[PDB]
Amino acid sequence: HRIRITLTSRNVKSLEKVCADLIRGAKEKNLKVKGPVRMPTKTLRITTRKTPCGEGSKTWDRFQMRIHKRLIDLHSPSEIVKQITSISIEPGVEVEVTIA
Amino acid sequence: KSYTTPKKNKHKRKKVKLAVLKYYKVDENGKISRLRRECPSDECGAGVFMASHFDRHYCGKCCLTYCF
Amino acid sequence: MAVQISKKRKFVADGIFKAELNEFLTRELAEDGYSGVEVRVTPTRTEIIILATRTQNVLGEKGRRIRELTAVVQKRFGFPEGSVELYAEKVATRGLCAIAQAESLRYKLLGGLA
Amino acid sequence: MLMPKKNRIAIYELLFKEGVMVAKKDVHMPKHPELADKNVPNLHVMKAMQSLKSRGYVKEQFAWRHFYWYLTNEGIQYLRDYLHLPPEIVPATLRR
Amino acid sequence: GHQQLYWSHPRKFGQGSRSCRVCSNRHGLIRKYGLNMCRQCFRQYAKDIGFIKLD
RNA sequence: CGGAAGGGCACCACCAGGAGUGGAGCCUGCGGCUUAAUUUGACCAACACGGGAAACCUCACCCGGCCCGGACACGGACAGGAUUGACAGAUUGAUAGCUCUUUCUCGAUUCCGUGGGUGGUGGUGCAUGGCCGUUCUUAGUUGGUGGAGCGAUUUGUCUGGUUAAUUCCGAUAACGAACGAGACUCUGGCAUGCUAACUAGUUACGCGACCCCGGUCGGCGUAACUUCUUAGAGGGACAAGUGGCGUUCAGCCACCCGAGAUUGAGCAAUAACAGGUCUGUGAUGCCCUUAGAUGUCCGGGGCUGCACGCGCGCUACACUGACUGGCUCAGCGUGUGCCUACCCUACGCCGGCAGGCGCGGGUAACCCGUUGAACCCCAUUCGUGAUGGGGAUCGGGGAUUGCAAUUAUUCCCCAUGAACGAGGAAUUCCCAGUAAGUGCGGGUCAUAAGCUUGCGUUGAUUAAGUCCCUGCCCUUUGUACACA
Ligand SMILES: [Mg+2]
Ligand SMILES: [Mg+2]
Ligand SMILES: [Mg+2]
Ligand SMILES: [Mg+2]
Ligand SMILES: [Mg+2]
Ligand SMILES: [Mg+2]
Ligand SMILES: [Mg+2]
Ligand SMILES: [Mg+2]
Ligand SMILES: [Mg+2]
Ligand SMILES: [Mg+2]
Ligand SMILES: [Mg+2]
Ligand SMILES: [Mg+2]
Ligand SMILES: [Mg+2]
Ligand SMILES: [Mg+2]
Ligand SMILES: [Mg+2]
Ligand SMILES: [Mg+2]
Ligand SMILES: [Mg+2]
Ligand SMILES: [Zn+2]
Ligand SMILES: [Zn+2]
Repeated sequence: HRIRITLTSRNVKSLEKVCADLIRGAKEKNLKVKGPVRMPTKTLRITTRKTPCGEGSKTWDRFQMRIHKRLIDLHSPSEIVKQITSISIEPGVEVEVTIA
Repeated sequence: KSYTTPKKNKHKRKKVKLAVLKYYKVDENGKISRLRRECPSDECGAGVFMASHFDRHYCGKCCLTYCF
Repeated sequence: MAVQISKKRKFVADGIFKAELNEFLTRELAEDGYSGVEVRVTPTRTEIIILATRTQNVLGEKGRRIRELTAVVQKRFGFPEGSVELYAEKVATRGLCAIAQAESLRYKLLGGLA
Repeated sequence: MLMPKKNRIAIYELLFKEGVMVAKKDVHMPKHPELADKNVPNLHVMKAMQSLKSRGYVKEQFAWRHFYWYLTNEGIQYLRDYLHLPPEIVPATLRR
Repeated sequence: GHQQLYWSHPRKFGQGSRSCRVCSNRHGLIRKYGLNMCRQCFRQYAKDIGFIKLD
């Protein structure tokens, strides 16, 4: 009954769209919510020599992947949150909802 | 290029004419025994034949060497 | 997942999935105006959308080649049967896709136009 | 290829049932991945369908590390009259 | 025998055990996060993976 | 292009300087020599570069031995058998039936010739694509129509002022535009106001341990809260305000207010080099090789070889120091993998140590981890002696990883104690949380940082300038230069 939702994406604006939509969905189906907690953004950083060969000035790309993850807690039954998570998700955001 | 030390030749398989004939023996009527010993192999009951080599028995499929 | 893959290599694993999917569809459907893909996932099935120009030919006779390369995608990526589905859609405003125009230029050069 | 004809007709059965077939560019697979039942190496599988494509009954693609083979209509002719199969049966790509 | 000889050498570690995910190439791999592809083809496909040059 | 002039600009330039490098040992790379081979690309913009820390693999080089992975077609020979595999025993390195001899199975898949493909880290980067580097980190570049000239061309794109800027004000045979600069994105710095938090906490409150009402606790639980932590939306700074300087335009200096009154990167035009890459590719033209293979594999060796030369670096030459105790502070990150077999580790025991053996946590704001990191701070001992500086070389032993360490992989223990007394000619990087000192993570990785990429931490001397040397941009001028 303390069912938790985690939202994880490479994108920030789509993720926060989905989280605010789920907050308003929980509000319209009339149940309390501990808010979207924001755990720190994981960076995946890659530095590679830009050159295919060996020569050149020794230059380096700095590639990054930002991953945002947020949490929503709901004291509610199961099919309510199952039908709210069956709708209104962007393709970039991964949703993982666990019961315990 | 050139290489003066001679090469290895390919092992040509020895062409033999109707070597299946030498496994059984023939009488004019129904008296047939087997020249080559049979196998207690698990894959083959009594189908394939062993060999009687230069002195001593061997089967090639199951690869079982029966010795003195 | 029981092997329980981590999120850091999960996002680069499905990124590299979308990369080889795009490059596979590029090497196959370059003759027929393959513009791109969009991969969007639900529970128990996953909608993957090829977005191209000549939808009649990416379907084929009766829809043979779409079923053909759904079988190809499932067999190659180890997807369960009927757990992913390929839909093919038309490019809106075909002229602006630099992929499709580079391929049209490539087939003009291969057909022999100056 | 000195191919077990058992395994070659098995690969033809895979190609016919799952109407097209993929494989890894890896001659040193210990065993082929698509089937868990039989015992056929991916080397045998690769050179078998290269023998298929050289006379033109299957068409090839190669992405990153995986061969892709698509069975043409002349190939479905050759495959059914080779497998001695009557024309009521069709591949799963043709089933709708 | 040749069945016990042909690929008899262990591929459990080193350069030749791993290989490039796109090239069958053994040099300049990046194993971090399990990309397992060479750096040239990585920086080819990097924007399609998601590694965007923020700075 | 000028060792011609006028303007400007840059610590890849200089001045004031700082740390040095060049001198020593060692590591690594390159040249040479040597060798069966000690493969090879590159000689500001090569040389700790090819992410190139190669025991096997990589491996391409060398010595040997296997295999076809020579499709497909044509034509042979063939089930009266085309032809795979084969333990003995010899030979061999190998139990490679590789070859010899004796022979058993396999059953149309295959062999034998001719075309033809295929593979190639084989050649050509001076046939190429892609990508990077460089010209070139400066402010440069181009059409349309109009003007000038026969024309190549020019004007626009400029006398002047101004700026980091072809940035603007402004002049005006040019007008209206495009790219570059800027704008932009990420980062940094500031919000006690917003959003909220058992994967972060604070404050209280109640139990618990201890000290002579109060104090300590990173001891246990809950009632408020989000300042600290996380990250979202907004804000916030604009030369805006003031005083001068300037056509009182563009704008410059200073000062109050202020978290900031120039934080750092990314992106980056036209045109070009015969700069690098065919050794990143299933991107590739052509050539060459194609069963005695330049294909692939296995065994071993080499990529490390030392009269020598050069380059990037680490350790040092000590008392501002070494050694031995003690005390007390980080931020990046990463972590059980498709194939893929190898993860990060608390904790309990054993061992001086490297390490060994068990039960546990963690696919991660949860567990390692409150990351108890070093220089640093404090207290000893040493005493200007190649010395308790320095730790090269080298002998003997003990572990770990591997399938295997010998040409010592890596680490541990004892012993050995060299040069090196602040480095000639020359030369590099740099101006604020910067230089330098210091240690920690990623890549490489089975083992693994003298490298590199990031990160904090202690943290300054000097400078707010110039065209002197090295160069860059604009204008004028000269040219017998145009592969300049
Ligand atoms: Mg300056
Ligand atoms: Mg100086
Ligand atoms: Mg020197
Ligand atoms: Mg020196
Ligand atoms: Mg080797
Ligand atoms: Mg080898
Ligand atoms: Mg090649
Ligand atoms: Mg060139
Ligand atoms: Mg060249
Ligand atoms: Mg020749
Ligand atoms: Mg080397
Ligand atoms: Mg010492
Ligand atoms: Mg090594
Ligand atoms: Mg001494
Ligand atoms: Mg200099
Ligand atoms: Mg290196
Ligand atoms: Mg003159
Ligand atoms: Zn038997
Ligand atoms: Zn690659």
